[PDB]
Amino acid sequence: SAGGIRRPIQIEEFKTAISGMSDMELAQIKTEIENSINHLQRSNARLGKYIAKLEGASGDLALYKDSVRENEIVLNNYNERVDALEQETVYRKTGVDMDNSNVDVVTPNSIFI
Amino acid sequence: LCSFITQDKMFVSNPIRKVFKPSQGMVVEISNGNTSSKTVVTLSEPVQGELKPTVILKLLKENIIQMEMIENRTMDGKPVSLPLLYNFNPDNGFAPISEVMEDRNQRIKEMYWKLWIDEPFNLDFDPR
Amino acid sequence: EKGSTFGINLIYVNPFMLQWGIPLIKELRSKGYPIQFLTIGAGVPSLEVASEYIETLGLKYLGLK
Repeated sequence: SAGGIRRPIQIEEFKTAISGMSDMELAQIKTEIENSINHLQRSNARLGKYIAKLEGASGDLALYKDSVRENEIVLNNYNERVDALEQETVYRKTGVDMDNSNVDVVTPNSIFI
Repeated sequence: LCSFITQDKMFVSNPIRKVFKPSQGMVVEISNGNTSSKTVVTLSEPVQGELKPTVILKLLKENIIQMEMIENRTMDGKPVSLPLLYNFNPDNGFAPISEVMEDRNQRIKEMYWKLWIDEPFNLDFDPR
Repeated sequence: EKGSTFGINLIYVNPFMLQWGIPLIKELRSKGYPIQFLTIGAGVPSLEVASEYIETLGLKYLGLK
């Protein structure tokens, strides 16, 4: 699918495209993005080790730092795209009177005549 | 071999290829094959047991491809020709062949008149 | 001019454009509008996506960037 393609996509164009799709297509995209999230989080775990190993000891440290900084920009797009999946999902679970006040029967005309 | 042709602007499939799609029975004769300007290729199919010519694809004037297309099952024995006309322009090398759309329907009605109506051919009468 | 051709550039990172654009080509191609090729820009689609683009759209070549 064109949604969740391992690279960051603009949200407003996703927020429209998500509307005109089938429910099984949204579940396929939702599965695909979560796999993309686990791919970056296991990537950031590996980048986290190479930070903590060299932080224990400044060339070839800033290059690890903007690599994990860049992954947070792409990951910020993923959970924003997952947030649009949640909002599209929740839109599809909505779609005696003795006073002569009423009838003035003191008068001969009021009865029915 | 040119996959599609041009109908005025649009790209409809090449009908010359569609007609010459090979099946059992059809027989193609080529005459003057080594000289472009006068070459004549001729399809023949079985028609009522015996073998009759059906399509004559050849050159008219310098840049008009005529697909003379023949029905032999007629009213009076006289076989009837449908002159399909096609502009050959060799500059636009991608799609050289463009169909002549000018008076196209009226050539088609001519043939179908001769198959159905016995009257003199005249189309200029009010439908009302 | 009669017989002239041109192509389309669709941006892959804009999925909305893909959601209306791709079926628009197939519609226009089925009626036989003089479209020669499609270029997908700003990214490369996967095998299964490309596969749909090649087989279904009656194009002649594909632009990838």
